[PDB]
Amino acid sequence: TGRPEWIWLALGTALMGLGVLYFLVKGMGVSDPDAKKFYAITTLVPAIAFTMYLSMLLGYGLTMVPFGGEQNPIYWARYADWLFTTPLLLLDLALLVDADQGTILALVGADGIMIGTGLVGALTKVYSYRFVWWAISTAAMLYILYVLFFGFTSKAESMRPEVASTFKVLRNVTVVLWSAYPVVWLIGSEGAGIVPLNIETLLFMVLDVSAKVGFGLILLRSRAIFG
Ligand SMILES: *C/C=C(C)/C=C/C=C(C)/C=C/C1=C(C)CCCC1(C)C
Repeated sequence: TGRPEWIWLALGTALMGLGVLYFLVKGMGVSDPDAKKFYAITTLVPAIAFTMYLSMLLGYGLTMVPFGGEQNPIYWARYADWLFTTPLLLLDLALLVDADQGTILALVGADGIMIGTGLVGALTKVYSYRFVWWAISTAAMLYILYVLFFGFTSKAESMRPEVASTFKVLRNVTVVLWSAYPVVWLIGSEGAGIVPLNIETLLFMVLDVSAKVGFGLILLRSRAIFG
């Protein structure tokens, strides 16, 4: 079949793969419980991305959706990855700053909406309605970034500077990477079809790997994960 984007699915599989192992090993050597908590979460994130990147490399998670007069290539496995990976990341951020149960619930729920409306949008046949769904998903994302920026940051000020520091970095990395997803989606295959599938896959692996292995590297080398 050899699709053009495959080289990127292969690089993503590999990066996600190397990251899950390194974290796994690091985490089972650690004895501190809290740190163990953070390790178990952060290692799972790329582990899942790894399976999905593998599937897509092997020909799964792809479907052709009709809209705009075309049979467009829609990688739906991505939402199968992000449905569980994005909330887990919010959780790491939530545990880092002592977020309350209610804040976490609303965050994940928001996240659930964002990924669901996003997939629904990527599956929609009427071109215009694709952007309606995309719109809701993005609005849901903004709520999440808001809580993380205004909420969390504020509560991270009750922690040690080392903890608030690790968090700001993590929060900052998240805000920049997440912000880029709706835009890639809008000018890509699910959207205006301006950017070709291959460049889009590369944009997505870069963000994905940056947001999971990048985020993890920073979180796990920090002494903030300890109780
Ligand atoms: C490891 C993957 C991560 C951290 C993925 C984050 C993904 C997003 C913030 C995705 C957002 C989307 C929208 C705001 C609307 C359109 C569809 C999505 C799912 C691409």
